Amino acid sequence: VVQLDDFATRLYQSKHSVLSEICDSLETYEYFLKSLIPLFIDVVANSPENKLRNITLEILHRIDALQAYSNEIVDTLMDLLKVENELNGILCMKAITTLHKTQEKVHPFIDIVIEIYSNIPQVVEEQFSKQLAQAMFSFKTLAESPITMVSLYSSYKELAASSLGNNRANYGEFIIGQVKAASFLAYLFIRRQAQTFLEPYQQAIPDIIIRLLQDCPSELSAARKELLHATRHILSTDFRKMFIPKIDLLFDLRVLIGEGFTAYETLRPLAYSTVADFIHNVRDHLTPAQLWKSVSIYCKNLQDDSLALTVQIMSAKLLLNLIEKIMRSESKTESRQLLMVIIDAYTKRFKMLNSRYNGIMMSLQEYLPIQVSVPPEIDLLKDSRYLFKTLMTFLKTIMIGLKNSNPPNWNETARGFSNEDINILKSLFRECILALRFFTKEEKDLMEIFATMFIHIDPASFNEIVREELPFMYKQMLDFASLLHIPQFFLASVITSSSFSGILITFLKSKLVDLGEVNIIKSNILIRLFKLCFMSVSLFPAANESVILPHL
Amino acid sequence: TTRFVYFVGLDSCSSLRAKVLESLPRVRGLLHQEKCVRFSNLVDLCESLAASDKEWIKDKEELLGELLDAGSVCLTLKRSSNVVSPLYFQVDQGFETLQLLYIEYFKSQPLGHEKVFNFIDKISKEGLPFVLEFDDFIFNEVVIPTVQQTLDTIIRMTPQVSSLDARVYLYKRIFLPICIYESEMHGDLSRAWLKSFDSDVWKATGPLVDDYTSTLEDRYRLELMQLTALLIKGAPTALTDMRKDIIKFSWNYIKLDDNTSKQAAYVVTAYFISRFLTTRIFVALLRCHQIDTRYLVKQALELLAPVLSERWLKWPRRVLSETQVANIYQLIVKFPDLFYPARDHFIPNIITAMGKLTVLENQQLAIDLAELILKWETKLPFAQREACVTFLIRYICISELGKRALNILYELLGPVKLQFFERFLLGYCLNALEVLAVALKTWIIENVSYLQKLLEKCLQDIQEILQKVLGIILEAINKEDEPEEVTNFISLIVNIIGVAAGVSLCWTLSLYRPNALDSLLPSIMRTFNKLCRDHIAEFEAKVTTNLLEKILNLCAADQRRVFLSLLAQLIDRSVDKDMLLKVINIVTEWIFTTKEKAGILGKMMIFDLELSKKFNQVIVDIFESKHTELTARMETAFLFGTRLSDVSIRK
Repeated sequence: VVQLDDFATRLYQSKHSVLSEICDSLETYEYFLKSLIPLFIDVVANSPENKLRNITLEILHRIDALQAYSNEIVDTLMDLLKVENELNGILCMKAITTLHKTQEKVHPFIDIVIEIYSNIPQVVEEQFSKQLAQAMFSFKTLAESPITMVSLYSSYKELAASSLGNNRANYGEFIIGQVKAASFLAYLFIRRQAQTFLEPYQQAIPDIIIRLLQDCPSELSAARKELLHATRHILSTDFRKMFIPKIDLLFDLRVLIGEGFTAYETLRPLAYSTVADFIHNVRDHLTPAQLWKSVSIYCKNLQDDSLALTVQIMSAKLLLNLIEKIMRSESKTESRQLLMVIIDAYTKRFKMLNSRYNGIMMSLQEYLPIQVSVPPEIDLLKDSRYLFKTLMTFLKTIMIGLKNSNPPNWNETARGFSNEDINILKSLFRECILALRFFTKEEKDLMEIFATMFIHIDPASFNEIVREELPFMYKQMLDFASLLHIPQFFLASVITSSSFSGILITFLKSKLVDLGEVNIIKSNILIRLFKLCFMSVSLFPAANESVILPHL
Repeated sequence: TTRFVYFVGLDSCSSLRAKVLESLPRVRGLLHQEKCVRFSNLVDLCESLAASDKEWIKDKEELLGELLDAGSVCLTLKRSSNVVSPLYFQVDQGFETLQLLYIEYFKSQPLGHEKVFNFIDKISKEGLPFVLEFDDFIFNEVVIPTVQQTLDTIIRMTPQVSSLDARVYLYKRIFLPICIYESEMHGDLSRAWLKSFDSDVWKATGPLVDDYTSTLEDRYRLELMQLTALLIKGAPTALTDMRKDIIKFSWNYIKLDDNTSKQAAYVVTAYFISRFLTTRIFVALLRCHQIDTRYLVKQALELLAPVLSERWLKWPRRVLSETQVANIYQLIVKFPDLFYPARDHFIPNIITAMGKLTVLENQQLAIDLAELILKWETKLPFAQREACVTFLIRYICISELGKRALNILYELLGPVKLQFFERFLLGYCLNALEVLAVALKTWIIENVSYLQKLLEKCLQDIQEILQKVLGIILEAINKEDEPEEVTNFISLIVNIIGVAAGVSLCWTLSLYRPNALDSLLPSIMRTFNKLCRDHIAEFEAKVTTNLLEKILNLCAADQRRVFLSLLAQLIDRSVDKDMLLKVINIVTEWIFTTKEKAGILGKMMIFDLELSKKFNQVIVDIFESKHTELTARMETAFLFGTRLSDVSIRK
């Protein structure tokens, strides 16, 4: 029997007896708990008596008399929460909470937890301990555990404590109390979605969260992560999502304060996800200057290669989300500048992707002695394929939105571009056709998307781009014949066929001279281009007869 | 002005280009007078001139500096975020085109002071260096006494006050690749950058390290840690003064408040100890930690444990005396499993702790803990072997990971509870595999005896696992009768059925003994399964056809009638590789039912119009060795083989 073993174990020396009892408990019912009480009875944290009491509490937590132990644990938790001293009751409070979860005194335990939470603001005011705030958070959790109606009073006490909260030892105690208040606010936010908030001011809790974000030092990385969790729980409530923008003027305050490298690593993905959802919800009310700030910071995040694939792709998702707000406003020339920056960022991303083509088939960072994170094992080729495919899908809608935003008959057809627009479009074509080299049906679909996104462009700018880049077209078909589909898709559409026929026929007439001596594969590509141009007139004779007649 | 740029770019207006070159000082005068004067226009003139003449840029360093200053002030003007679009791209194209001009001018001469001057200037510009050209130039620089002297200059002018944290980070991000690439071919990295590094870094950064603040220079701190670790790995530090400086350096960065940089300092200290008082560092490193800190502490533990023996396992056991951190302890007791005999008393306690903890990431940790417990029990001295076998059997029953657990259980049971696991679909398959593996190898004998229950009841894939277990157990017993009977029953069931379960049963029966129903050629059921396979040419039928039963059924003569049915079905059905091979073997054995052989020959002839070539080669061999309807069909086959395209058989 366990009780018999405990009795046998029981049968200056108090510390040794406590250690022996702890060892026996680690090595190994109501009777067992009953025999434990005399053992604890028989047997300033460094104080031997306090150490023995803590050892007994830990033994009780590891494992009638159980009711008395729970009552003593509740009393210790109440003392620890109310007063800075005797704060070593965290283990006792945890044991009492565990007992309440699984013995019929759950309601008195919740009442004691609520009383401790209500006395916590008094203790905080008197101090201005940290373990008292931790015990208050544990008591709030233990009160939230049952289905008792005291949850409203516990939430009111927690809100009062959070309002109250908003030397090296004093600084550490304040930081830990702030972390406990952050946990309490996270619990309150979790409970906020269920029912309407009873707090006097709904925005008071977001203001407290912002103030705590400002106050929390970079050393407390876990506290900042918990604040991030509270922020992501904020997105659940729509009314608070409406209240935040009038308070969250700065979208970058949370990152600037996180000057620690721990924050510099942890903040980016999850916090950017929080703002991604928030902006998705509140795109209507965003200031145009704030819209620029968001689009620019997410362009920079997408530009940075230190981030993972998920961060870049979600940034692209928010970019296509924001093109909605861009085109909903007036189609002024100033508005199109943001979309131009968007496509420039996309081109830069494609450039970085293309820069590592030979390496896939700098990236010498695997040999650093100290890695701050687990090295990714994702295959480079598959990641490149997925990233390029998804970015192409994004550009499809991006180009549709660009088409639906013609600036001043100009709106209907023949959109006007500036020299920088032609430069950036020629770049986009450059790196996109360079990325198509990554190498079936999926590639044919990608080329179809490319054709669709460039047919709707203004015919003059499209003609300029084709005229400037068709030598690179040919240089690329000389390597892989799969790129021959792009001219076919260009000639298939009636809009671009009339021009593309002329440009291609003049380029082929220029390069006809060397068709003879060149080897089989390159000549075959040349004849295939000629054949495609010759069915171009067959498909659409009305528009192609005039252009193809003189050269025959 | 852009038309003017293009016109200058064209080679026709050589006189115009020369006239513009005459006005080189004057054009910059108008710029000194942003909004009024476009920087992009003048820079575009610059690239047109540079493309026209390669010698042009060799003497434009003052011009490049003026352009850099103009770009800086234009960017500061363009950093306003009030109105929607004051940022106009022309300044951006000016920026990267100026970057290209700098790349060309740096290609002109190999001195590296101008690149770091550009880095000093670029503290305020948001635009990063161009991704392609600048990184290609850096790689060219990385890809020798000139390398050593460039590094010496780099380190000597590194602590310049004008440099800012981001540009210093980029500076170190470029400094590291040359170090590591040379380390790839290095012998000791002693080829004079470290000479100035002695005095220019650790002594210089004293006020910086003594900051005791977690701020943006954590990048500087971590790169210093990494560079010192790389230098230690190269190990050219013959002198001890720098060694003392580095140990004080590591202690001071242990003293920093920022946690992650602190575990980085412990990692550096562990590297220093490994290269050449450490008990306090070890016991401090055994303390609890979080994800970003657990990676660092576990790396430090892995690099520190092998060298701690000469500098011992009682302290970690004491720490365990008072989860994710428990998973870290499982790792740091699994790696020294080779050192377990040194700490004899630690092995049983560690095995017990692993067994208690073992009972996604959690699954992998549990599997690793079970393997560690089994290895520790095996290497500790028996009772430990039985305990390890029981724990591994329980793990396999809970749960290819299952195959690995079964193999571990068999290995532990090699040298009683394994019978219960063997006693009667992932769990059933794992139990069958464990029974088979234990039968192949005290607990091993009991599991072999009890594998009959697993074979009869695994608890399609489970049935296949049970049949394979029966076959393996019977083969091991051949080197009890219950595994042999179970294998025979499985073979009979598979042969009577005529999908993968039947094939596995046939293979296991063939491996166990040639006298099994599927293995034995004279067996009627195996030949019937082969006939069923030939009819449709159901994996049991294919396995029987591929086995010796179909090939040697003809020589057995019962199997003769089933072989005749197989030949008739193959003739009626389409030609298939397995069916054709079986028919050819049957005909060869029949020559050495007559109607069945005739049907096989006719099927081969139909398949002719490589398999028919092989059949005709067999016919050639038969005739070299050498019923009216048989003679007539032999006539037909002979003449058709004559008509065949192959030269050898025809000749």
